[PDB]
Amino acid sequence: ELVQVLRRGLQQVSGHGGLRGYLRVLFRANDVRVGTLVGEDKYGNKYYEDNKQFFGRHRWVIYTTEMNGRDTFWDVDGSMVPPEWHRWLHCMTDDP
Amino acid sequence: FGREDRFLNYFASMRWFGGVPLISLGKETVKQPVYIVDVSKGIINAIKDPDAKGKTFAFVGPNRYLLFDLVQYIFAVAYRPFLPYPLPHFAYRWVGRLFEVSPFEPWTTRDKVERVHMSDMTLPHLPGLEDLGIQATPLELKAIEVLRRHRTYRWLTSEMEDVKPAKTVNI
Amino acid sequence: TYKFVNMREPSMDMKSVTDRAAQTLLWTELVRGLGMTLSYLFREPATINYPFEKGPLSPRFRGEHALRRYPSGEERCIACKLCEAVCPAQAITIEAEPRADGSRRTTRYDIDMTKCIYCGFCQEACPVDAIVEGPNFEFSTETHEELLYNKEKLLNNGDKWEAEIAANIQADYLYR
Amino acid sequence: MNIMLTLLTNVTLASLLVLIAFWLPQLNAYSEKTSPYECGFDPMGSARLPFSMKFFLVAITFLLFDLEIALLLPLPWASQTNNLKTMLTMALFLLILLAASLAYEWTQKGLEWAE
Amino acid sequence: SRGEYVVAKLDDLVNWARRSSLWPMTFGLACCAVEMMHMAAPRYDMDRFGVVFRASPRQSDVMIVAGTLTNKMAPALRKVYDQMPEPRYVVSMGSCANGGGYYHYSYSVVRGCDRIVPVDIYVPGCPPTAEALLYGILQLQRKIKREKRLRIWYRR
Amino acid sequence: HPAAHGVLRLVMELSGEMVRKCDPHIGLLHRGTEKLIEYKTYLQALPYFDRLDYVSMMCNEQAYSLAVEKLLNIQPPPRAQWIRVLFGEITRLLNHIMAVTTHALDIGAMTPFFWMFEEREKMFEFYERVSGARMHAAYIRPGGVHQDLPLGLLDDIYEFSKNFSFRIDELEEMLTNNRIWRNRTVDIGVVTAEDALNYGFSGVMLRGSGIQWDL
Amino acid sequence: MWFEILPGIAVMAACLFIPGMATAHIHKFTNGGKEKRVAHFSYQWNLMERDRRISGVNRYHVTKGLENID
Amino acid sequence: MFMINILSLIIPILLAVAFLTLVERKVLGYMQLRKGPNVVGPYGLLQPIADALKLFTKEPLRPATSSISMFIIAPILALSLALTMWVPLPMPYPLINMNLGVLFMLAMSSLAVYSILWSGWASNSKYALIGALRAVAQTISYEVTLAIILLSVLLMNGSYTLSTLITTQEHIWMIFTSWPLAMMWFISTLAETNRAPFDLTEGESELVSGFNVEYAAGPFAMFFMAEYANIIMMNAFTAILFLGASHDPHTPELYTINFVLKTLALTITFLWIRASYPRFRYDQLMHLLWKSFLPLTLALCMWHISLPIMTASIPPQS
Ligand SMILES: CCCCCCCCCCCCCCCCC[C@@H](O)O[C@H](CO[C@H](O)CCCCCCCCCCCCCCC)COP(=O)(O)OCC[N+](C)(C)C
Ligand SMILES: CCCCCCCC/C=C\CCCCCCCC(=O)O[C@H](COC(=O)CCCCCCC/C=C/CCCCCCCC)COP(=O)(O)OCCN
Ligand SMILES: CCCCCCCCCCC1=C(C)C(=O)C(OC)=C(OC)C1=O
Ligand code: SF4
Ligand code: SF4
Ligand code: SF4
Repeated sequence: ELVQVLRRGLQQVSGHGGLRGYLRVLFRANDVRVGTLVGEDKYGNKYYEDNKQFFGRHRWVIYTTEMNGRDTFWDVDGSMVPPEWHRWLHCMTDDP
Repeated sequence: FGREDRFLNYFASMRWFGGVPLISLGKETVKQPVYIVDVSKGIINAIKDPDAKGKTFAFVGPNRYLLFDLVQYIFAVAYRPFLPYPLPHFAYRWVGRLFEVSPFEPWTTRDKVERVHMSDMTLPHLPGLEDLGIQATPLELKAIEVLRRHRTYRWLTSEMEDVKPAKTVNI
Repeated sequence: TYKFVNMREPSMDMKSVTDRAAQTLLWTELVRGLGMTLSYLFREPATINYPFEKGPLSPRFRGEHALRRYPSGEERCIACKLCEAVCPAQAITIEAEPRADGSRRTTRYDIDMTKCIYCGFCQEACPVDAIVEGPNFEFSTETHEELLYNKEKLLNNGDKWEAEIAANIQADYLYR
Repeated sequence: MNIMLTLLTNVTLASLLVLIAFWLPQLNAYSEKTSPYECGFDPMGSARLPFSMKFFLVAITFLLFDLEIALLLPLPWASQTNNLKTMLTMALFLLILLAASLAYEWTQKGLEWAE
Repeated sequence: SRGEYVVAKLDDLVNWARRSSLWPMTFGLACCAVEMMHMAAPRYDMDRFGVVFRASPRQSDVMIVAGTLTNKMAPALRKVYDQMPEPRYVVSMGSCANGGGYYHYSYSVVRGCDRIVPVDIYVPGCPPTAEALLYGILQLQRKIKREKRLRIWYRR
Repeated sequence: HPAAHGVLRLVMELSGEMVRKCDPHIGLLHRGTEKLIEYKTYLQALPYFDRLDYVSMMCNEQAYSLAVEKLLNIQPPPRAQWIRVLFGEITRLLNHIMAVTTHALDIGAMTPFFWMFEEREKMFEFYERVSGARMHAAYIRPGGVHQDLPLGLLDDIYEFSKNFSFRIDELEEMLTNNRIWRNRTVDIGVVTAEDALNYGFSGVMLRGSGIQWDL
Repeated sequence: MWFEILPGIAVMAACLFIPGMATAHIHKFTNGGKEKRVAHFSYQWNLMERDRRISGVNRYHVTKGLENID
Repeated sequence: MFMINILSLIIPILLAVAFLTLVERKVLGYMQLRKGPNVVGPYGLLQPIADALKLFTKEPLRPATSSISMFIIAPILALSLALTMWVPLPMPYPLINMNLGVLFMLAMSSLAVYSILWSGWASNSKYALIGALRAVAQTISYEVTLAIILLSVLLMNGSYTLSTLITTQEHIWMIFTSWPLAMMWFISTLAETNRAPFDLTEGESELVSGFNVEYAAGPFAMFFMAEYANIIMMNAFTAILFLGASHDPHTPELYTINFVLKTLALTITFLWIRASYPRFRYDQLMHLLWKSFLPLTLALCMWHISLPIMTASIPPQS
């Protein structure tokens, strides 16, 4: 079952838009998982879902690189999430 | 003079080079140091005093000391061996110039060389701290709070009244 | 009814004595502890990837305070000062007067967030659902003064978080 | 020759690390900062006061038992002698007395710390 | 200029090193320290950010005032704050430490730890959640990233 | 000090490492709660009991609510009492986890702390779902509880409870039979039943010496 | 994951490889490529000194065979 | 060219220590259901560099009551001795080939304790003094048993030369002949490196920081590097002593690789042990070493003196 995990890693590499996208998501979030896209903000944040992860890892956001006035390629924080996706992300509701 | 000054700390810092270089052995220089709290309180009182608007004040201490005796007292309070030697003005100016090349805060400068060995002027025509309600704090009462940091472990607990205050040239 | 915790005797047969001697000389329970730690080593960790992943919360969660509006935009607050009276930490300061149109409205509504205990007593006491504790908890500051909220700050918080606040209230108002 | 160079290199590297650590960063030393630490408060007494040693007897025995090692370390070379019976007898004799010395101090309560 | 670029890059390196290795003192006072423990727990795992508790103040970079500071305790907090070598940072956590909180009018409570030590980050809550404390720590990291000590020295 | 719980100044006289005298100095966390309560209504004074023992919050809420109800001569409804007992047992679990794991940390077994604080986090999720606050819930009030349980809470509590036993088993596997743990704990701090009764002890400090007592 | 611990272990293993490999390569480079001679006793040192003397270039590792006996 | 070899020894050892810190943090994290450093660089590979740069750009402080000369000397001695311990190790060739390498390592290890003692005394603080006295007690506990265990194990080697241990284990590991001595030696090395469950001198739960509580910044970092280098060196020495890797004279890289994996496994075993157990009391450590380890060690010394004579298996090279 080793070849299975190696192929899943290769699929994660290929599913992020190539090697450059893989390193982008590796250095921007320290996480290279691939999930189902749920939606996108008007500010650029992308929201993904994977119900096979345990409670806490089944929902996550990929933050935008440029919010209202600042460059957020490296400087991201939890306060950049808009209220509706804040409610969805913290599992206060099951509906995006 | 105070905890973060460059006057007592500066003299105290001179122990590292072994001997204390003094121009004319500090026998031709008179100093009248003033406490930091006295100056700050004088500024505060000058703000609140309506008569102090367009005046000029001189803030000086209660005692005048020869530089040699002042440095000797400083080393005595810090319990460090005092080894004063005379150094010519040109040589010690050269030392100051050599120290001036530091890109960081210089340990000393030629300007410091000049100012240390200049006697403090006497200006009796100017109002002083006593005209702002302040009694000048003598150095012998506040020297320990600055120089106790410069002692070794063996003399840290020595009391303030142990170190025989220095001789004062009061007119 | 009760039970004893340390009232068992070891059997003194040669089998048990030899087993205990082997335990002493060969460190079997230490190996058992090592095995438990090794078992935990290969488990999936419980860490989440904050700030990209967040801990789960509830509609009842008490966060930053906010002042709400009616659907017409009118302020819900009527300066009844129930929240000020009930506030266990005396964190609310309220002043009021009749408005230019004769309405009962506040002129001062301050919450000292460094006095606050976030108990939610104020939103319980409010009769018009004007003051609430929002879902936001990420509002750390660099100076103390920024945590002294006036009426403008609370009204801006309400205007900014109303979309989530109304949905959270809709999910819990039947328990209140 | 090589070992002296190695020791000099190691000591020089350590001293240079100390020098870098002590001259590179910014220093702001004041009396409160450099004071002795006892978790919130000023010490009552001095750290140079006598500190009782409850294992003082085992410390003296360690001195005698450490020299047992000096007498036993040439054993690998002693196994190459022709009169193996004599060497084995004396080697076993030396360890037996070391075992008996431990047994004497154990049975006379010498291994228990002072109360 | 060349020197401006050099000092800017050196500032970048030093700030990255300092914010990527933040060691808070093992120091807590009340209810807030429980949430500090939970922020050290496996769910949040502050050690993955490079944040490790160290008992000795000499070996600590940050002080988190987590709990009520009483009058009897203030000299001890000031002592352990002073013994911290520089650069040092202070994070105030919880209402009690921020402004006195629910014991603000007490006779034996200091009305905020900023009367005793300078504060860099104020974390609100009673107690702030472990996630809120992690947010405050990351905000402190972002604030450290903005330091320009060597640029200021060069422009002197 | 890592073993002083933050606010304990223990002045000890030592001969070597033997402890000649223990003089605990307290008051480093005295906030004058009892005087502050006099300026509050009973409802306003309730949240102080959350912060009295911050590891067992709802238990202090229950004690204060029972005192106030006894003074009021009123009776809580049965469902409130059942919720109170359920959450008091959850709180006892939280408290015993904290006590055991911090104890093992002080001796040196630092690993079970991390294993058990995940369960503690789940129980904080239970508190937050029921009251909106993770630890200082203020759920138990004189007269009953503040709010009814949300739909689905009992199922999640059952799911947690049917698995907590294996976590206890893993802790007990790491500590109970270990000879280092026994050498550090067996015959340490032995107190007699008469001394425990006369010194004002209660709870486990009484039951450990053979006294059969539980309130 | 547990396999994310592996990169640090691999870096540490790469660091630990270097000393022995470098020592072997330096011994071969400075001893004619033939595994630097070991002299634990005086006879081996005598052999080394004789080898140095008869080499003609003051190097022990320069070995003279049967071609040096005309 | 010899200085090149000295550097190629010392610098990779420092890098290995730096990344051993990260390996410890991640391993203990994963045994505790967490991850450990994974943000500062990919998989936390940049964490040690950040730690070192932070530590060496932080202000070091001289305690007012401290004795300055010994205070500065102690970390220098610690780091220099930690670096020196590596020179006689055959991997498969040693930098310094000694007739008596094992006893040299014994003497240097015995000298290393004085760094801890002198730092604790010169700090002039109560906790540092308690740590130094605990170090005295620990050495008194382990020294004699460790030395006699080395004697008994090396009796089958025939000399004190470290490179002979490769020849001695050409067909079988020495452990298959002296595994009780191997277990006692493993525990003795755990005690010798001040590692859990015998990390008494630092005593973080009890003594806050112990002997190094006064130390800050760069001087503190050198103590840390010295301790971790000593851990790696002790595990490498144990691997040489009890797990003999086959050496091919024409391909020494195979021996180097085998050696490195074995010493890494032993270091991870220390890390696991730290993650698994509570801490001893420092009188209980001496009772364990003097009432259980010492009698078995004496008996096995007698047995290992007698065995080569009984079976006519005395090794060569008097
Ligand atoms: C050789 C021995 C002597 C020198 C000793 C030092 C050894 C060299 C130092 C190693 C440098 C590595 C540091 C670079 C890591 C930066 C990682 C990156 O993330 O930085 C970003 C940008 O980089 C930084 O701005 C600056 C880093 C680089 C600094 C400039 C290079 C200077 C090198 C000069 C070398 C000279 C050394 C001294 C010689 C005497 C900021 O992102 P960040 O906010 O963190 O992460 C957000 C967290 N998220 C992703 C989870 C959301
Ligand atoms: C035919 C002729 C054969 C000749 C004789 C050979 C037969 C020998 C049979 C017996 C050998 C036993 C060897 C074990 C030696 C010590 C055993 C021991 O009893 O020690 C323990 C204590 O030892 C320990 O428990 C260890 C404590 C530290 C634990 C650290 C981690 C545990 C080790 C992890 C795995 C070990 C792997 C070691 C080998 C690694 C590879 C080199 C005793 O302590 P107590 O139970 O408290 O009893 C004292 C009062 N009666
Ligand atoms: C290693 C596990 C993480 C420990 C985190 C450090 C905790 C610092 C707070 C001090 C403290 C401790 C230790 C503690 O145990 C405790 O409970 C009695 C407190 O009361 C809230 C404390 O404040
Ligand atoms: S939540 Fe409680 S403490 Fe905060 S303002 Fe409302 S009533 Fe006052
Ligand atoms: S917020 Fe609500 S309770 Fe407070 S004064 Fe306004 S209407 Fe009354
Ligand atoms: S702020 Fe609240 S939770 Fe924190 S210590 Fe004070 S009362 Fe306890």
